Amino acid sequence: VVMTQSPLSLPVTPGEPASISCRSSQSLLHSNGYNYLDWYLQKPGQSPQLLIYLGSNRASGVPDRFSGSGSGTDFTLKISRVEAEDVGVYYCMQSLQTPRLTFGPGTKVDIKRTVAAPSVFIFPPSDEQLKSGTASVVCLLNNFYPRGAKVQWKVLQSGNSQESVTEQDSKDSTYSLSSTLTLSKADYEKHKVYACEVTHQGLSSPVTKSFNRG
Amino acid sequence: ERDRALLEVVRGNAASVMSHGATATLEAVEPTRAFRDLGFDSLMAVELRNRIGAATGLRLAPTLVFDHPTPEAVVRHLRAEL
Amino acid sequence: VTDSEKVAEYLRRATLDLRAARQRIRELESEPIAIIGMACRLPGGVDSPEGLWELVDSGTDAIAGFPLDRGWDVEGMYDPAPGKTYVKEAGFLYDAGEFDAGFFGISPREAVSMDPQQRLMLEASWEAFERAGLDPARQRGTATGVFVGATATGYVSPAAEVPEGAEGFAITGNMTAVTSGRISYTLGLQGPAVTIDTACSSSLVALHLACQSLRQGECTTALAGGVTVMPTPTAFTEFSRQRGLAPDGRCKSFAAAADGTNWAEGVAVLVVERLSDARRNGHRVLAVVRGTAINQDGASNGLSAPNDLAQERVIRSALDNAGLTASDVDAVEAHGTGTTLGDPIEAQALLAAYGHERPAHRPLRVGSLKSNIGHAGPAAGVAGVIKMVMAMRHGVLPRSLHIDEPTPQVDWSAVTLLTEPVDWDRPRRAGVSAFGISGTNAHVILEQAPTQPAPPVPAAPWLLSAKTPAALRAQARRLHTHLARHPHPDPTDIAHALATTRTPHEHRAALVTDDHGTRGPALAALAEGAPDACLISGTALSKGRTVFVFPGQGSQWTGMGRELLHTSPEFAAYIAECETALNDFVDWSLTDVLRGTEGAPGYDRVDVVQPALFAVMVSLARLWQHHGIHPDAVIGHSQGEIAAAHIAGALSLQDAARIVALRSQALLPLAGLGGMTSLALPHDQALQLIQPWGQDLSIASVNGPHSTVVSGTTHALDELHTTCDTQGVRARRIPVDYASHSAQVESIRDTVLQAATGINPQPTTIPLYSTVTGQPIDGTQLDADYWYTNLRHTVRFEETTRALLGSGHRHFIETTAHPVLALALEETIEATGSDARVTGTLRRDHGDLTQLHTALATAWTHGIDVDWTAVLGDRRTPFELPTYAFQRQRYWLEP
Amino acid sequence: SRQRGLAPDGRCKSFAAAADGTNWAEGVAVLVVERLSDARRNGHRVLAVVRGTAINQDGASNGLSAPNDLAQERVIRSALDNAGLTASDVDAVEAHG
Amino acid sequence: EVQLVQSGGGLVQPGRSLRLSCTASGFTFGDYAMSWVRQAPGKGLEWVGFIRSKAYGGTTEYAASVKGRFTISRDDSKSIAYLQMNSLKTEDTAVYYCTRGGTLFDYWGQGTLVTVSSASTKGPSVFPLAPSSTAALGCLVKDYFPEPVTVSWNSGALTSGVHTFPAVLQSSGLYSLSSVVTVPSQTYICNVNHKPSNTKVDKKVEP
Ligand SMILES: *P(=O)(O)OCC(C)(C)[C@@H](O)C(=O)NCCC(=O)NCCS
Repeated sequence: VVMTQSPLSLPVTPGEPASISCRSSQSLLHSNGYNYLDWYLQKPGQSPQLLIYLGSNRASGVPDRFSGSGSGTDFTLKISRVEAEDVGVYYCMQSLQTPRLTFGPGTKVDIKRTVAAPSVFIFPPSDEQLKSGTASVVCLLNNFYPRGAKVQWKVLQSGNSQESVTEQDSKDSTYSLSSTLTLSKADYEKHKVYACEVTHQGLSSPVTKSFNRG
Repeated sequence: ERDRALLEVVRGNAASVMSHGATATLEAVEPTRAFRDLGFDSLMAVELRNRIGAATGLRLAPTLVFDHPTPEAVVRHLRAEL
Repeated sequence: VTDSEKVAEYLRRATLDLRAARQRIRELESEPIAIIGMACRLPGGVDSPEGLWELVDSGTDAIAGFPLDRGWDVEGMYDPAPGKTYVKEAGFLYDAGEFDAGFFGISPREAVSMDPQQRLMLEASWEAFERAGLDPARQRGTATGVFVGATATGYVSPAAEVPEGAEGFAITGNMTAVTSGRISYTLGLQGPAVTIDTACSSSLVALHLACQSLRQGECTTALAGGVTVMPTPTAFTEFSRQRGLAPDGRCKSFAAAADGTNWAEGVAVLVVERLSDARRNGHRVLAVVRGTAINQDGASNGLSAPNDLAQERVIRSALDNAGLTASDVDAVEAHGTGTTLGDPIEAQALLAAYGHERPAHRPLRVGSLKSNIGHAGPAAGVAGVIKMVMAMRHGVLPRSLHIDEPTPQVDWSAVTLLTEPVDWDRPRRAGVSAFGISGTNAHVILEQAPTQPAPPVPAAPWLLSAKTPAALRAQARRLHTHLARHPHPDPTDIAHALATTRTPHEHRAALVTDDHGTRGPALAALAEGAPDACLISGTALSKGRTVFVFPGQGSQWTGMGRELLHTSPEFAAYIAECETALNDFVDWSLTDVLRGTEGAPGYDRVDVVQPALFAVMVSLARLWQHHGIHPDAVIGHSQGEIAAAHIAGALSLQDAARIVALRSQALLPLAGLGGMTSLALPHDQALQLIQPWGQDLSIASVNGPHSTVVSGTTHALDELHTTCDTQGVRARRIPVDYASHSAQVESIRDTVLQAATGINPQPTTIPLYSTVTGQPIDGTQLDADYWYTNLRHTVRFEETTRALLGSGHRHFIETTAHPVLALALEETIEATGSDARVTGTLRRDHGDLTQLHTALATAWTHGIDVDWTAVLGDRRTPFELPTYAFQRQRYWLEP
Repeated sequence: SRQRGLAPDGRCKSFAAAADGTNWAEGVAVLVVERLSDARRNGHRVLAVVRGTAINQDGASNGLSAPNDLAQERVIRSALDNAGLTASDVDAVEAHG
Repeated sequence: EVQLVQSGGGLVQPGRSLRLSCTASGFTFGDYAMSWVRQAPGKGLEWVGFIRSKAYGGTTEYAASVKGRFTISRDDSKSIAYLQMNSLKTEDTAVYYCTRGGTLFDYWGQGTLVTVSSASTKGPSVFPLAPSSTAALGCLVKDYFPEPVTVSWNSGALTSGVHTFPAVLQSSGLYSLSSVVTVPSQTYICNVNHKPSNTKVDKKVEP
């Protein structure tokens, strides 16, 4: 079975080119001298659209700045001019082997900016929901970049947390994370301290925030 | 009464500069119409500057036709520093 | 999947992309350009292209004596040798010194200092834009090109110590580049402004450059034109030394009697764009320039001599560029200078190039515009293309004058001259040639434009506007004359064309009527300025913020909104929404009350009239907003404020309906206890007049500086009425059985607090002005206590109107069924000495679409922007309206 | 000189704090240009290559003579786009000045 | 000009049939092999199935997870592609995309958001989040099945610093987003408006 892999994310800026590379696990060059590979773009809120097919042949209506290149296993999509309209998810997807189970994780592309540490803010569970019969605690991160910072709950519960990520901001291209941990009333009143430990590439240390009410 | 007289003086000077020689255009300078809309350039701008300064005895900036495009704005500006 | 079907989809993608790229190439080199408009001023009284067509078709010879107002020594400079000329007549624009300096913003100083080439070219460009269905004022900021073929004929004479009068402007006013530059500067165009100096070929070369610029995407539209004026007669004197001018001044084009070439003036401009762009934008296509070519001769026998080889080569290049065989075209607008040297060479070139394999029954028909008006010069080719365009439009080739016999210098035995007019399976095509004296030969090929409803809105306004009242009268007269010669035009199409495809100038007028028997007399009365019933006139304000006004009671009459319910679907939808909101808090339906259904309550009852007034006012205001008049502020009057509170966004529809319905229901027990009386006096005079009655009476509302309503008990009200009759004060009793804005409402105070309970106020989206407080009020403050104070405390309409006028608001649109506060508003406006204009929506016994459009036209005439697309339509059939009626004045330089 | 658009000292001090006008000058300057592919096929010594070019118009500026900033940057961007280059690919500029 | 327009979405409780129509206009529909490709919320693209052209035979193939349950057909006379989704499962919530070409998805439809779950319509239950004691405060919306639900701080007066996170589906099948604002270290109200339930809940957040 053929497997294709690309970088998970590649921050970019309008002002300097970029190149989304990806490698296959097999020589995609068919016997007819064509690399059976395609490149698609999916913008936020719009349907996916074709960019490149057979490695280098560009589709009509695509901007000329896009250009596919490479052969064998190694391929790349070079963009000369980066624009805010071109932010999205780029999928390099093979066609030598069929049927194709899935496109793959893709390669998120986002506006690059200066690194900023997150603003951690653990919030309390309001007494009204405690009497309602459910416990919920939310950890907040705001104004941080790049995404992918991992948050964990030490109480080390790892089966009751749900995370939500805001899209990249239009003004300052920031990101934000909100991780909510839910527990029952009997489950809530068992431990008298809950900590949120957050790790981010922009953080010098894993800045933890604790909360002790039980 | 001062504002009306100053507006009359500005209108007369603007009409005289706007005309090559010798009434129809005297009334064509209403207080609301912008001077640039009347087709004024740097040359006529400095001519109005000199004429208004001589009339009022006051040294004005060389762009007192587009900083205050309406004649009424020019009257307000003159009444300010006078 | 199999490999074959897999590669099949890739092949399909590849060949589709191949077809797309090939089509891109085709539209990037051989793109047909569309002539969407044109405008010419040529000698012989011609002012429009239609003037040109009627001139040339009638065979009129537009050559007359030299002008006498230009300072020429015409009696002295005629001698049939040293420095004189032997011609006393040629094609002249005797109004060449006439120009509307004020319209374009130009000064008389700059205008007289400016070359008449520029003066003619500005007006020609404006008219060309107007004739294309485009508003020139809307062309500001567009990537529109300007390509003018002009030359420095010499009006200020830079070689002769330029005159004192034209000092400072003899560069800006006379550089040939500024001829093209000034068009873009005045119109605000962004595409390149390039002037071309090529002598007798500049205009067609400018058309070529405009075509190339449009094909490359550098421009969206383009102005391809030329101009020629003769400030001095030197062009006759210099060309008289050699026998080049005809002795009599007639350009005997291709005739045996060809003996010279008389010069002529003229301006001629085209507004053009890509054919695909024209089709997408829905512009009318007059003709299609398919291809163009330009070259040189170089190895000519003398610098100022022709060359048959070069002319044949440019003709073949133009044919190949358009992808057309020589036999495709069945007409040529030859240069036809009339010279003995030039005519045989041009005829030989045309015969060799075009007529070599044509059928034996369709000869190429050759003619020339120079025989009619003389040699236009720079503006020759762009006038010849206009002539061919109208020949294709009317399907008849006009005759070329003064051809007693075909010239014997060329073997005609393929090609025939247009001695007499000739009439016309395949599209009509025609060539035009603009061969120059500097050797730059040019040629274009034009083709007939390819072949290209909605219900008529009733009472469609006809809008007219102009810079000055005299120009407005001229516009009205021109439109009346144009409509007289037309077989039953569609009035809605005329309304759409007038509203959309013409600039809104300062002095405006409108005609609103639903019958095609009064518009003619109305246009006439506008022409001589007499008044008319269906005629509105006004001076639009340059700036000013808009106000919606919501009076209280009084603006009611049976049948209001009944006609609008059927005719206007938007009003019906808004009334339906109001009815759905009101249903839960009342025991009847709004539509039954408005339509006068059997058994529904009448407007006599207080509890039903106020909700009906609220619903009608809200629906009318929303209709105004739907027509594009978004208010900048809203003001109310007693219960009307609730409606205002809905339009401001502070109160939802449900909350406003609840407040008005429950407030009226809680006001029901007050019926019969007292009433209101409106007397015209100052507030202080009314206040000190009510002093003997004390708490019995009170100032209900201060509508204006001399209009106040006092509310109170019926006995005290009658006593005050008798006192006013004794004092001779015009006191009027309002038809109401309830004394609102008085102490009596305290008896129901708690119930009023129940009316506003449960509402959810929000901040105002539009600044709302409270008549209780007398200034803007935050939207969240509209609580139950506020509504009780509104019902109780005196209305201060005058104070809040004065404050609102102080805040730069200048338009007051009453959204009522009949104006009730317009008198007080106008009284306040004239008291404070402001220029605000008041308007109303409907009137008593007038609630159909005609009155609505009358109100909209009145608002537009006052200067309020109105989205006429919604009122009239998105796109109707194009209509050719007359161009602007310029009020010209003479501008010429004296020695 | 009536427009006061000339340097009293006569020097055309471009982009200088002491600049106070311009000054005219005569001159002829011509280029014989050709397509790069044609030049290489014919072997002519290519002295340089214009890659992209663009022209536009100031429009409704403060005056007919006065310039327009937006139009200037727009034509610069259009020339770059026609050339297929970006702003960072240009080293110097022969300013009108 | 090629156009693909999808339709036939809407809420559906699990374990019934549904039809997704997708009309094509602007090309020869018969020759093309026609594909459906779904994309779950937050996940990557996942191909569902396709049908060959009538000339090839018109046979159908489907992804491994949709054997039998899903079906593809095509009305070539009027040129519509039909996806029949029989016995929907709770994890089939996605944005189904309609695409031309079996192996090369040159053009894609707007995509129909098909959401499937057993939850019925509920109204929101808004909880507060007290400020820490540079200051952040929020309110959390909980227990609302349908979407969308809007949150406005001070009735939309507050716009700077507001971060309305995307809704997340709990294991119970109920969505719960949360709105938060970073205030600069007066009263702070948040209003949750839920149109399917016509709810207009308001709440203060205070320490
Ligand atoms: P005013 O601003 O209308 O005129 C004053 C001026 C003569 C200095 C002005 O017209 C001017 O020269 N602006 C700059 C024009 C320019 O830099 N280049 C145009 C070619 S010299």
